Amino acid sequence: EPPPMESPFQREDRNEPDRFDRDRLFSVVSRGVPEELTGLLEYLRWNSKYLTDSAYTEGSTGKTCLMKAVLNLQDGVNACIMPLLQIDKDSGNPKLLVNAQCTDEFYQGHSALHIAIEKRSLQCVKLLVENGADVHLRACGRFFQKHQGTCFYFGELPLSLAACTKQWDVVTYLLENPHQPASLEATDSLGNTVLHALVMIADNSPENSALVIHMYDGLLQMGARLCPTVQLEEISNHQGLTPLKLAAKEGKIEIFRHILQREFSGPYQPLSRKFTEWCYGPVRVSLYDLSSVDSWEKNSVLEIIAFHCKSPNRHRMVVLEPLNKLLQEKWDRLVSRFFFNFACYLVYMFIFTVVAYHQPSTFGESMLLLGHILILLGGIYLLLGQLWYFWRRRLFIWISFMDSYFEILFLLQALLTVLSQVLRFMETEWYLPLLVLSLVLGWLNLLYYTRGFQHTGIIQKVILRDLLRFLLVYLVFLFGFAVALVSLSREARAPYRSILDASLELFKFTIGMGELAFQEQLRFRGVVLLLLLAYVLLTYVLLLNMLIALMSETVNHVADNSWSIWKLQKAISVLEMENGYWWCRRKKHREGRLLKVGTRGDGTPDERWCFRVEEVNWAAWEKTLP
Amino acid sequence: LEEISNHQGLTPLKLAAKEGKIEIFRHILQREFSGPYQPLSRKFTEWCYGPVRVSLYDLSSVDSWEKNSVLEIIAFHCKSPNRHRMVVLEPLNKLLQEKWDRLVSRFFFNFACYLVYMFIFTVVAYHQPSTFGESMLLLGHILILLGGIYLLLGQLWYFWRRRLFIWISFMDSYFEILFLLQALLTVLSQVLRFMETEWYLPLLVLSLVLGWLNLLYYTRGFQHTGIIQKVILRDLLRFLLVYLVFLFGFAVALVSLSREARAPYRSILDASLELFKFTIGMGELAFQEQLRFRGVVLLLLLAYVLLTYVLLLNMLIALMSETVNHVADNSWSIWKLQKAISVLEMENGYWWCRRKKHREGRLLKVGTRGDGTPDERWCFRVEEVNWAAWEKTLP
Ligand SMILES: CCCCCCCCCC(=O)OC[C@H](COP(=O)([O-])OCCN)OC(=O)CCCCCCCCC
Ligand SMILES: CCCCCCCCCC(=O)OC[C@H](COP(=O)([O-])OCCN)OC(=O)CCCCCCCCC
Repeated sequence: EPPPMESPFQREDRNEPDRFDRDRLFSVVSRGVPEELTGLLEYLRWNSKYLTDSAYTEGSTGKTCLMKAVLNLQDGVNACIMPLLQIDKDSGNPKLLVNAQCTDEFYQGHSALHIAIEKRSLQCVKLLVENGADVHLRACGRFFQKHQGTCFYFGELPLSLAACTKQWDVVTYLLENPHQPASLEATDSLGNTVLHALVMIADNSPENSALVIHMYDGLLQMGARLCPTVQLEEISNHQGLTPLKLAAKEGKIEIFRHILQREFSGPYQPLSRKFTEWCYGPVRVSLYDLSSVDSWEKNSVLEIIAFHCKSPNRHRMVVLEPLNKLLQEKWDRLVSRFFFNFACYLVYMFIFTVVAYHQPSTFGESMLLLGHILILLGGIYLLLGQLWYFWRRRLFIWISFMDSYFEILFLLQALLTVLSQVLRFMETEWYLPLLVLSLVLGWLNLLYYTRGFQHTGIIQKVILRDLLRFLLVYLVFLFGFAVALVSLSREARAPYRSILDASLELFKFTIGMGELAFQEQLRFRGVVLLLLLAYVLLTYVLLLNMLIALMSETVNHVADNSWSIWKLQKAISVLEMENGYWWCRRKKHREGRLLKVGTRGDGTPDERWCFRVEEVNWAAWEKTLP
Repeated sequence: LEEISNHQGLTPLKLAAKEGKIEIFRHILQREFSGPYQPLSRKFTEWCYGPVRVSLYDLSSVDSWEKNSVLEIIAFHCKSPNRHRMVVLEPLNKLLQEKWDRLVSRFFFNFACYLVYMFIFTVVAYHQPSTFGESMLLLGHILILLGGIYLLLGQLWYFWRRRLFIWISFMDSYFEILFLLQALLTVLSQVLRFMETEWYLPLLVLSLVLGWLNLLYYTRGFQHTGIIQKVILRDLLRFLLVYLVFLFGFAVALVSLSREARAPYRSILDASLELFKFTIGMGELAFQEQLRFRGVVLLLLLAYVLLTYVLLLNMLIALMSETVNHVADNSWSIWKLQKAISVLEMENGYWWCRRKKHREGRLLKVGTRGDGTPDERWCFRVEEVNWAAWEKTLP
């Protein structure tokens, strides 16, 4: 169990001048009395000891006497801190007490500078920095990593801590101080910078959204003065994700929207990504930057949202501009291919149906033999196509089954089609069950192409989740009653002769596919009637609770995301159509036009691949009219 | 003042738990006075680091180690409908979570032993006649009888200690009655088997159905399956009385019409069974076309079908109105209560061997009491991370 950081009720673990031990020293710095610190310096020199030794620190974690004073801050100032640092200098300690860190697994790298920032004591922050505090210390402990349970991930940096805790006075002091300035490009163990740390702590709540966005813009403007040449937003972590890409993967849509469309007028203009071109009444025309957004570049935001995002807001991020117009233009260019692929699959299903319809148990046989070849070649083409898709997008289908359940069905139909034609060559009779199942699955796969139509493309998740929940209860009811009916029939000896036949008989009656046999000739026909009556009544109550649970969830949860999901379905489709087929791959066409926005910080003309978006909103226009 | 007990032996903290006054129960459970009057508080803040807040909660008269604790009163002596909300308040949420994590291995071990017992129960009943095969079958009947008595003695021990909890909370402990009934049928069937009578067979197959249906009790250990039904059962018994009047009224007339001019309708029991099977889709209706008054039978059967449809229509409407209007999400709170009742009974242990209760918390000296004695309490550390409250206090 991790020890507490500061417990006023639990003593710290312990794992000729008068004696001044750790217990006496920890008590003095806790009460903030510099008068009783006398005698510590004479003790250290007498036995050649230092304040950073293991005797003066908690053995379990490594908390020093200096951090005890910072934890016990009285109205922002501790009178014991300044004498404590002076004793360390006079004692000749090779390692500075100010830069001391813990060694515990839970608290690793935690120093006194981290505590002073969290306690919101700028006077304590200035006092430590003036004495030689390193501002580039990493708190790489389990408590400071993002995981389940008790944790606080602030970026593992003192500068990142002040930004996440909304302390602009501490951020300003650390960034520009004569003693030791803080760089905005500092990275933690995960490679996250200060801007990367903000998107991780960001939340869709309006309070946290206002905190992170205001902190994000302030650091960019301050970073433009301290480091004009360095582009802070193009820095990537160990996963290769920029702060724009990192917000897309995690799903922080509120900051993702702000970064995607931001506009700064006058000064700090090159820090903006949306530039207004012209407006005429309700019509507003803006140029959106397509840097790291367009699908032409590798690992773009459009690919991350559609194939690397697990957040439930992925269908709302494809609606924000310029992602709405960009995916619409890509769909309009590839709408002809989508129906061309639908036409080729429909012709393949037509040939598949006719051959299976007209096969025996020489022009007619020669054309039938030619038909079997086209089925086999079509099956392998669908087989190789889905394996290529499965090799590139193995993780997307595992995290999103509802978005790509047809991809598994296209493989299964392809596997059954190829293997049936192989079994046909082996002259076995088992090619027929595989042929009719691929015929059913082949025709049922035509519903995938309904997303191209706006009426048919534009609830089911709730249904499937509840069906598997109540299926387990029904199987217990199905298995329990089936065994008793067989055991009652096997003894006094047939509709109930085995568990498989009894479970099938009861299941067919439930779905209205058959009837129940009462076993009137059996001696215990009353017991069978009692068991069959119990099964029917328990099933009705079980189905009644299923309808009530489905009724309560859909009525209470009111949401209209049919349009947003449909745009996401097109987004996943158009991104895969841009890659092309497996046998031939197209060359990606870059979207946007290279326009010179202005002058960058380094003096180079700020040329970006802007994308023109035209928006007409009468509601917002009438509000701004005097 | 707060340690004074009334004639029922209940402190003001325990009395609020039994009556169900959750608002004052929450305040007494977690209160903090700074500066003066500090020893009157039960929640002491240890340290805070951003959203993380760590507090030491007093476990006096709360931990299950002491007799007649609050955890026992809420789970076994409370009739208030807020009993599923009192197990969510701290430190009762973390205390019951730590007790569940320590006893999660036993719960699945008991589930495994019951599953093996049901497997042996099924095979023996599946392979019994109307010498290694018979010797193993005879050994199987002994394990069934010993397993039945073990379940019989276990439920009687539970029924002796918690007679009042099951009377006041049937929905929370309806499986306990089913475990006895399955145990009674299992033991009595093996006894009737020794008596060489043929009535051991109806009792054997009913215990086989009830035995397999009792495996749904162990679904509370899973968070997906453990996490409405009260409203359904309340309405079904309400509309059952109206249906029985409809069932009994039409059955007598059909028999009286058939008994006079004299068979699907020969007695009230057979007529009520025939009409009930058609309602649930388990059979068909006989029109008595050979009877002279076949038109009257058609009129009576048409009236029964139409009145039943209107009766079932009102039942669906009443169920639809109550669930839609009453909007509440207590699936998580009830699941924690189901685990709370289970972990409190697992702490007692089995009937043949009872464990020694392990005291939760650590004896920490909070400060100085009013009489001068050091205020040492069995505090319990609770770590809470709430980003929503932290961002509000930020200037
Ligand atoms: C190595 C050279 C091979 C050249 C073969 C050229 C065939 C044309 C290619 C084509 O039209 O696309 C195949 C089509 C697309 O599948 P999908 O993207 O809809 O899949 C999306 C799944 N999520 O899927 C189909 O139509 C089924 C495949 C069989 C078609 C046979 C040709 C028909 C000609 C009329
Ligand atoms: C006097 C000495 C007797 C010693 C017998 C030791 C048997 C093991 C004890 C055990 O595993 O617990 C029994 C189990 C618990 O019931 P429950 O708490 O789930 O009940 C909760 C009800 N609400 O319930 C069962 O598993 C069924 C009982 C029959 C089990 C037979 C042994 C199986 C060995 C594989």
